Amino acid sequence: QIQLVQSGPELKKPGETVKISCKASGYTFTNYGMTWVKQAPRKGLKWMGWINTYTGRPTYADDFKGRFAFSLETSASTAYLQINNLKHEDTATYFCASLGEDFWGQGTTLTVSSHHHHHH
Amino acid sequence: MDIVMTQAAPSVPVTPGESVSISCRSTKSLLHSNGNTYLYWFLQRPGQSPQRLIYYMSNLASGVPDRFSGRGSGTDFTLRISRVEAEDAGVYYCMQSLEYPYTFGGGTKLEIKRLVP
Ligand code: NA
Repeated sequence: QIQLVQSGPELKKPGETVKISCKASGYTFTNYGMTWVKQAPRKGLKWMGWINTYTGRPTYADDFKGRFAFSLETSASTAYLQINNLKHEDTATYFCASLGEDFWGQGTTLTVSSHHHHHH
Repeated sequence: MDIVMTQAAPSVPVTPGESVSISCRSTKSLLHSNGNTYLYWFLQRPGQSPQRLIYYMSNLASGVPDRFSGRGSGTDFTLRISRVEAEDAGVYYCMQSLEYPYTFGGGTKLEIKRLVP
């Protein structure tokens, strides 16, 4: 019935930019928000914020204000997360969720690596 | 000011078929004037997305079995699992959605104890 599908893993060098997608299917996209969650190694789950898919208005946690951007392509039922000027500490798996409905994407693992960024 | 969510321990031990409790505290009451209490429990197993177990503090999500339950008042919350099975191993997290930003507790790893042959 319902599926959130995220873009594949990313391996990056410090200072680069990444943009992750989350495509929603099987419900009316604009009826429900999209939340972004950061899952660390050694820092559990962090709520990054959410975006109103009907109005486009984003709400960010303070810790994610600056380098992080939530956006939409509503005709494609797609929400995007862009992370600028990557830091080692951005290494994580990022999830999209429609949290009220408990729909979850599969996660996108982001690895920021000074010396292994070339393996993919 | 952010609501801080705290879990009492980073892991708790249990043996198969026995019951366990996992605790969470908030710095502010999560009861809203509308009568709902804005507390979720999730489980995340390695390799999986988080999945919701409980919403509105005590209500089981669909598909979640009867051996899970939640209780609490205001700022103290407890999830119980009554007859633990292997599949229950994972990290359990509380989250508040009363006020922005939504906040998670630090998580509690459920660790199923077994003897070394
Ligand atoms: Na606040």
